[PDB]
Amino acid sequence: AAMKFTVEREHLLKPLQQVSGPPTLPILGNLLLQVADGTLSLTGTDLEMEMVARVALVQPHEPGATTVPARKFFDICRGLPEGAEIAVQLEGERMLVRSGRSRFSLSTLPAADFPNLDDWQSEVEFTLPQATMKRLIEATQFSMAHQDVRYYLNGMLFETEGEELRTVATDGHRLAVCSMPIGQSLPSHSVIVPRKGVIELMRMLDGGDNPLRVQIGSNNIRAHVGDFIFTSKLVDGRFPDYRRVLPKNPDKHLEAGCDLLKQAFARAAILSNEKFRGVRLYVSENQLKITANNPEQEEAEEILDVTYSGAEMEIGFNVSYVLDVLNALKCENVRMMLTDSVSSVQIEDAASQSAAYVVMPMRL
Amino acid sequence: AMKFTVEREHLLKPLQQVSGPLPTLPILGNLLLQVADGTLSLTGTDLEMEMVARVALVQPHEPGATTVPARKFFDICRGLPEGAEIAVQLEGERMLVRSGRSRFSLSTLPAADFPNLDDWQSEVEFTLPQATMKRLIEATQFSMAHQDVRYYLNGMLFETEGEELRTVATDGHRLAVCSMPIGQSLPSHSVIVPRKGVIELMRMLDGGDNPLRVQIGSNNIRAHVGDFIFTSKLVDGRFPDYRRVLPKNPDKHLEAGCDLLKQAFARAAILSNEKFRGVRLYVSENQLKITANNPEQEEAEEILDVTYSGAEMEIGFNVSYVLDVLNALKCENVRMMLTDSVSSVQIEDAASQSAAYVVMPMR
Amino acid sequence: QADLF
Amino acid sequence: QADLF
Ligand code: NA
Repeated sequence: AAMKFTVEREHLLKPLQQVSGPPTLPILGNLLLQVADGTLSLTGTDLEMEMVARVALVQPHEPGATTVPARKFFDICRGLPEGAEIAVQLEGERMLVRSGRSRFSLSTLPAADFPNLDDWQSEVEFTLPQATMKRLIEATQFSMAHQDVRYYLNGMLFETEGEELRTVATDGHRLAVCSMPIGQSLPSHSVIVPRKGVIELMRMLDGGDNPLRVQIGSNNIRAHVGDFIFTSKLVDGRFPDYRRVLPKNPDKHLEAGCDLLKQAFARAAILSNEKFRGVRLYVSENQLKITANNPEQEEAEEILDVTYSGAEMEIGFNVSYVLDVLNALKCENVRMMLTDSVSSVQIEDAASQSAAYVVMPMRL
Repeated sequence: AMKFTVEREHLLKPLQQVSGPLPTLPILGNLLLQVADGTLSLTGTDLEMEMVARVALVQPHEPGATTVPARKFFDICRGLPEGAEIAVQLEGERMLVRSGRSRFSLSTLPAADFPNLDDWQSEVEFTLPQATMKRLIEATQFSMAHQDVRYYLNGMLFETEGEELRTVATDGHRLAVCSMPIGQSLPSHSVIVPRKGVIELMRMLDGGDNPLRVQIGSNNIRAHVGDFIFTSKLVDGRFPDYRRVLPKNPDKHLEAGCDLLKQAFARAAILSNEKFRGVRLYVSENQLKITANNPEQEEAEEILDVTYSGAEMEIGFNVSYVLDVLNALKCENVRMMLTDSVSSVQIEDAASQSAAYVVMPMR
Repeated sequence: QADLF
Repeated sequence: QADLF
């Protein structure tokens, strides 16, 4: 009610942008603003997740709290000139924003009505560089399901075991797995982070040198990075046993230049069925032939020089799944591990086993 | 039948340009390909407009024509490596595209079924630089009516008078007019270019030094730029006269920095009504006060230093109409010409009368 | 909103 | 399209 603060525009922008990340209830469209002991806290929530930003206050201030429309407040702050001093105070049930000769009066909702996230205890904690969390997410995110009825597939598995953190994502047709050493002995734990949580967690990594502190409870996950705290509910489901689906002992190995392979699959794709995306691979001695056809009886054929010595074989794949893997890999050469035409194929960088991709074929 | 080999880079931009007008019938999704006397012609159409590109053939070729899916053929050519030689021939009802060890067989529709645009005679012709046509379109395009029942306002007026070419766009509330000298005496002529024609005409200007050749008939417009020919049907209606809405003898003049004015209207806009966008302007001696309020009793107030000596006045405007003008102008200072609160206002660059913007106020 | 014509 | 599981 007596909440007062003055802060430079540039010290508000990134915090305002981060908290607006997570309606039906009017208060969920607001940001909770709190002034307490030299800090301004900003909180945004969708009930499933919340983002809290802390801004140090070097200019005079008075304690208190309020809720203000998020988009309107951010747009005012963003719309002000570079270097503007933003003076904020309450006057009745209105929030007053003043800068230069610009005055704004915004509607408020009491701070006491802002939804608090349910208290929980962390069961596993670890610290990680931001780049490690970024690599784990980026290497696997494209493999998560898109609004699948097996709801546990729409998120990403976060699994700790020994000194390692691993991410796993699948849609039941293709899978991605990334394992990274974290240098801290961890209890064995597995949780599913929802799609929106993964996006928010990725969006919070500024690409700087501040480490990420992760706390995982039974039904919640918390990530602290610099002056930001992101909390998300976990997906209440059981992830499939992905260990079962990695080819254990493949008898066929193919190696090819990533760029040439990606370009050939990209051109073949043009003439694949628009909904089904099926392409045929014919593997023979040091050769890969890629074919595609559609209901219009149009046909594409690509012939490439590869490294391959095994038995001749034909295998069908959804070309979008193959292209997704080739675009996720950023290496000179790729290696493909195969058994037969009705079994999964493993794809990986020919010089790194950090990330593995498993694609189930299509019936030809 | 039709045969040609062409380097990828000689086909890319032509393929991109002809896919522009691009269906009700499957043939409209195709490009017409024709080989005749050292040239490959490529044509794309939506029945209202067409884009033709001509590509010189230096490698052996055989005459003929076919139609091929536009997006598929372009995507194949784009997808091939830089410097690829693209060999094309027909085999039955299929078009065969070969490059390196990449082979494509595309479905065809007969060239004889491709829709031809009706023959017409030009009544007015002129040449102008591409940058002049770009400036004329960009200065006025945002003011065109968005799917109005007065179909004639959905397009852009192209008017030749004396040695000048002018573009006019309006929605009945706000208007834009741009005039540019062309250095050729022209007959007085006015035509309405449809929205899609204006977009295609703008998309065809590569930003190079090749001049644009314009031909205007009674119901069609043609623009020639290098090896591209764009043709569009004209809107068959009568456009109103911009002269009638220009403020007659403005007694009030305001001058202000464009950026400061745009930023103040942008901030005020946040708290303006979401549907109505109403803002209030209070003009007084060397001062502009902008205010906005919405149904939830929220209020914004912006006070600015401007150049103004006239009588004090309050005037209401749709803030999106004002912001559209300020974003179209790319100048340091703007000038606003006014009479009263119930009459149009003229806005323009304080140092150029080439573009004028007329905005009707709100009660 | 006022009309131009 | 075949299933992993
Ligand atoms: Na009047």
